[PDB]
Amino acid sequence: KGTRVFKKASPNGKLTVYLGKRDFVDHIDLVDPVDGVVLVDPEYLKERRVYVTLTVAFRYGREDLDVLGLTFRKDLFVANVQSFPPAPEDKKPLTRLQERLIKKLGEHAYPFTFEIPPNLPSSVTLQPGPEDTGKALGVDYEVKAFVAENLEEKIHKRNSVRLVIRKVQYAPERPGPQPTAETTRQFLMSDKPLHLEASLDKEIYYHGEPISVNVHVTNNTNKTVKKIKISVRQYADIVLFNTAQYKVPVAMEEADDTVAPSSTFSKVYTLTPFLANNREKRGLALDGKLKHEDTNLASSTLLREGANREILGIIVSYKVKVKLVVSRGGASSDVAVELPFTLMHPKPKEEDDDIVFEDFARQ
Amino acid sequence: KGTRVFKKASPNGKLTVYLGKRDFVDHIDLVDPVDGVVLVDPEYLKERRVYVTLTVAFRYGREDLDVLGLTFRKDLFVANVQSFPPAPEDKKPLTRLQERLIKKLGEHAYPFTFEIPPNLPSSVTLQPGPEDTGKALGVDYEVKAFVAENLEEKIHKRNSVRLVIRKVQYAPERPGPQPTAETTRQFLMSDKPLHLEASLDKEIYYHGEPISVNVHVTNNTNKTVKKIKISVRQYADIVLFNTAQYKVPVAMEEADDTVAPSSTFSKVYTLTPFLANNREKRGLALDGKLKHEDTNLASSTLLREGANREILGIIVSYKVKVKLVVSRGGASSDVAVELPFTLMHPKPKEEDDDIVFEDFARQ
Amino acid sequence: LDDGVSDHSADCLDQ
Amino acid sequence: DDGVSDCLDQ
Repeated sequence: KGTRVFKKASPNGKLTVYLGKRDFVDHIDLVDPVDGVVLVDPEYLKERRVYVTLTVAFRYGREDLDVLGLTFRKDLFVANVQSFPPAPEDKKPLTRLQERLIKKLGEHAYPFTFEIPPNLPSSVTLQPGPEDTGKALGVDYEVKAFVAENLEEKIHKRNSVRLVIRKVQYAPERPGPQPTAETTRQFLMSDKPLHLEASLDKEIYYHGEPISVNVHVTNNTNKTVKKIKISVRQYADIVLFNTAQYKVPVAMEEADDTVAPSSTFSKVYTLTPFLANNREKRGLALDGKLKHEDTNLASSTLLREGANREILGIIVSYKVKVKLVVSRGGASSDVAVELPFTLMHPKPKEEDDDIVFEDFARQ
Repeated sequence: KGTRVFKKASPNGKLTVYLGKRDFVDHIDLVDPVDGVVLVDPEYLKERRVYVTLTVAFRYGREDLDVLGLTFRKDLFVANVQSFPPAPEDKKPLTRLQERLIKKLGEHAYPFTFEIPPNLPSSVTLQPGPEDTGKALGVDYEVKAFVAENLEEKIHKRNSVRLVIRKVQYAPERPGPQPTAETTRQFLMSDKPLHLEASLDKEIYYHGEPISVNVHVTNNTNKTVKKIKISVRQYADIVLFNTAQYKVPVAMEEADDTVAPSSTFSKVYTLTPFLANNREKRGLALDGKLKHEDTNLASSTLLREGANREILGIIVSYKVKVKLVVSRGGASSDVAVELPFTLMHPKPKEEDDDIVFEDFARQ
Repeated sequence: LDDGVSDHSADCLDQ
Repeated sequence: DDGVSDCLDQ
């Protein structure tokens, strides 16, 4: 308990905002609330009020809240709280962190609580580059605290604090049958099959976790498997405005292993999709800004029966592909299968204040 | 002279393929050849060549061209043509449409020709699984033009044009006798015969052409036949991978004619098996996909003694059934015969400029 | 002493 | 309609 609390203050520091976390987990049933505090000394411009707002928007044209550049923006969730003078005391339920963060701080510490409803798109940004006919687009969760009389008043950069948290998505490992796929090929002039079977240890991976592909190849043919190629692909379907389907390998193992004619083979391959490598070039769905060590490869969007597909903005999903490349000595054919999995965000923690400030900024 | 030419282009519109027909008739001795033209832009990827490929394969599991899906594939015929560099040819001469096309399209347009072997299975598709297993399967003819360095390295969506042509089967009418069949019945404690005899026209087979069943009843018994039920059933035996037998009624007429005791009766009934009346009758054994207006019931398989049955994949056959319903007195009876026939694709009409260009895409 | 190609892709739409 | 309308790297 050297408790980390992330602080950001006004450019001219009358307003300062504190949060317990920058990332807020979605456990499919309900999101971690945004419990925070606003520390303002009632002397500056609109000596009536300070407000805090949560905005969830899909944006296209840049990736921030900007005027020059924003070509499309679909609003997905907005919440406005009046944090000075305390509005009617029906949403008094405080949290254990908030109480520390008004006791440790002055009488000028006023809390806010945001509840994100389930089924929103998690944070996502996608960077089209060379290959594309498009520019930055993504989903942001923007917390903005600003002083005003009015709240129809034009907000002051002088008066504002603005900090982009992430809503990251978690799924629990559900056991059962693991992913499997298989195919059988018969090539010209023979009825001897080449059979490929693959399997992943799990369904629900978490960032950084390795994935173990179990491979079985029954080659009854007269042909040799020249190489084995295991790969991970991200597919990101833009569903809003300028639709597009992108596809990007994010892991690749092309081993020199061979299946000789009328033989069989099995080997468990392990590779991990990273993005750390060359920081993704173009077209890759990240869950954050490329510039931050903080951010991952996006998590898979979780779909439901009856779900409205388009208001999710980008549909993100991953598959493993296992390719056998076939030939015989001295126009060569390939036998492959594909297996989906769910890439998710790891949960951080299941392991008189001493509350100590971090400068809210991603590194 | 009014002549239709079908075309399709690569996604990036650089490569364009032209064909005079979508359907290529197998006359038992010889299929009409796949003669076509490719109009290429040397200024995308100038070093690169253009190739065209005919791929005749039996496929099983979600039949399309997809990977998520395919469980079984057997190659039946492949042919690779280097089209843009007019490489030293087999030197079988050019065709009137090919010249008329290069005379029209330019000298950036280069031909390709494929000669389809006789005795290969005609195009056929089928969607199984009534209550048990069995996935979408068929034999399809894919022609694909693509720009590549060499046939070695993989094809990309941008340059590749993929056309699924049809080979449909015709056979001419036969001399000899019509299909005839008969049976006699004597029920318990009567010793009197009921004689059902029925007849067809052996050639009775082009799509749409109706079936004239002649029915003759000599009823010496003292039971009456209540109704007469004639039907056409298609029989489908999957012989590759997951072998399975299907039989589907594709025509019927319950007739309320009755044959009196101690009488005789005669009639022709007429029947037309239609695909319309039977759409997603679990979609068994078409000659095309369900969605295209082109699609008919599949043609009979042509076999010969010693011909390999299993590299046909799907054996289609048709029979006419004639049943007498009896129910005389106070387990009621069936007297039936069945007569088999062949079913073929109708022969196509025998015998600057008017040339009209359509999409290959079917209706 | 080899075999044909192994094509892979899809062309015409379905909405 | 509940009201409507960062990332430093140098």
